[PDB]
Amino acid sequence: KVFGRCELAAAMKRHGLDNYRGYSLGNWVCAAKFESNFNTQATNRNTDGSTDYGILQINSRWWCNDGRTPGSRNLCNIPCSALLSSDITASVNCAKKIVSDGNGMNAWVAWRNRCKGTDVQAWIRGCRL
Repeated sequence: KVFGRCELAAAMKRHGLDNYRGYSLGNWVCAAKFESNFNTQATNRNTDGSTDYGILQINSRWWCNDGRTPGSRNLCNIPCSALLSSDITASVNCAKKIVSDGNGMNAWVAWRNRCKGTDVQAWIRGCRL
C-alpha cells in the first residue's frame, strides 16, 4: 500500500510518532520519503546477506526477521513482511521499539544525511495537522 503526505501525517499522529522521542514527522517523512517514498512495498536488498522490508526499510538481520535472511538475529523480535501492512502500525510499532536501542535512526542512510542535517519542514509543510 502507498501513503501520501497528509495520510502518513494523520497515521504518524494516530500512532504517536510525531515528535516521538523528538523524531518529528519531518524526520520520519524525510527518511521514509527517499527510503521508500511512503510505500508498504518498496523493498531494498543488503549485500551482506539480508533484505529490508517495511515503509521505513527495516533490515531482516538486526531490526527484524523474514525467515530466509541467511543468518538473522532480530532485535525488534518481529516478522519483516508484517512491516508491509496497509497500516504503518506494523513498522511504526517496530520503529517505536527500534528507536530505543541507542543509535535510534543514526543508521537509515537517507535520514542520516538527507534529513539529519537538512530540513524537517519540507516533509510536513502543507498537512499542518
